[PDB]
Amino acid sequence: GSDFDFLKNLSLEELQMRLKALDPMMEREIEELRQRYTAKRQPILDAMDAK
Amino acid sequence: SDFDFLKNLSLEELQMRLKALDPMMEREIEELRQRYTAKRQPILDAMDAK
Repeated sequence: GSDFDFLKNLSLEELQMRLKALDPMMEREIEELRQRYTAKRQPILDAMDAK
Repeated sequence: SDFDFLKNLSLEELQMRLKALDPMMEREIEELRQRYTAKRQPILDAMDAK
């Protein structure tokens, strides 16, 4: 990403492209985070069921 | 840690370990969302300045 000072000099169509790209990037990041925690929970969950 | 360690702990200890992950996850998700909202603003402002 860039700062406002650089962004303001981009075309409106380039800006809309940049704005739109944030959404799947964000969705990818949160998905990875959720999977990261699922993976953390799994061995604890199994350990509880193994008793 | 690994299942081979966790399997030897009490049910109460394991439940505590599960519950401990919750606010950590909550925090990191909120940080992720704030970072997205942040990234949007200078682009939105750049659009409105033109």
